[PDB]
Amino acid sequence: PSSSMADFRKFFAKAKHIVIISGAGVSAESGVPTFRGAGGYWRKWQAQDLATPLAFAHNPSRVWEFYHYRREVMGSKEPNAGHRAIAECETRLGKQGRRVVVITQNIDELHRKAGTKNLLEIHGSLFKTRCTSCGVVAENYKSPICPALSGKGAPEPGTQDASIPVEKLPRCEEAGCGGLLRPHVVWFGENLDPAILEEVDRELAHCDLCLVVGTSSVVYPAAMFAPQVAARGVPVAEFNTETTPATNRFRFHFQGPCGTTLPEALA
Amino acid sequence: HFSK
Ligand SMILES: *Nc1ccc2c(C)cc(=O)oc2c1
Ligand SMILES: [Zn+2]
Repeated sequence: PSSSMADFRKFFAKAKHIVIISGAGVSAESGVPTFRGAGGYWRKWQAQDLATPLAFAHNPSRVWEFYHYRREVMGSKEPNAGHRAIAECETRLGKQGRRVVVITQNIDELHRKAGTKNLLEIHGSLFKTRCTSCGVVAENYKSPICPALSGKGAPEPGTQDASIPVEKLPRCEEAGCGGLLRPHVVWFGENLDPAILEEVDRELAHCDLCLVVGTSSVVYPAAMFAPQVAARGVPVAEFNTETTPATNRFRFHFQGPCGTTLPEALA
Repeated sequence: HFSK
């Protein structure tokens, strides 16, 4: 896979429909905890322990404490130069009649905070709820999401469960519902929204350039998307921190923090 | 518990 920025820029200059697949590394460069992989814990758990239907079924208070903490942490986090290069790209190309779409597994909305409008959040958002009774999905930026969670979700080991009764967890505010809300986030063992997948497929079918940023093209989620693109002969450029180009079959690989490489690549 |  080629390391030539100048060669990439030649493709970039001509591209009318860029797909940008954004993985966990873009959020990690902003200091966002992911609670996955080595060392990444909340209390004694990782996401695989808490982001599951069974965990929510058995201990919804503990799961809401976890998501409350992650919501509140975002008050001290900012998009990085990679988010900004991506948003600025969308804005500049959009005035030229050229499309940029960001397909992200990140749930922290830093792409939105950076100014990205064309965003497919395949794992949902920390700042959306879904009613487990009526199914309504709502934006929710309230700090705290409900009064009982104020000061809860502390991440330190040894912190006891808040054990909030379900009636005092976040409830649906649709007239005549009152159901228990969950985060509008894909959990382990759960299906992706098929409508989002349909939209993803449309973008991949039409794009003439694909970036994979902050993740590898041979693991989920990029492995679900990049092969479709490469099969049509569309260049795929990878921007990640692996010194190993874990792939060939993809045209480009640029090693380093996305905040270092993308401002140059997308200028 | 691991599977997305
Ligand atoms: N975790 C999960 C569930 C369902 C998926 C579909 C149907 C497609 C895909 O690309 O990724 C999925 C991931
Ligand atoms: Zn409801």
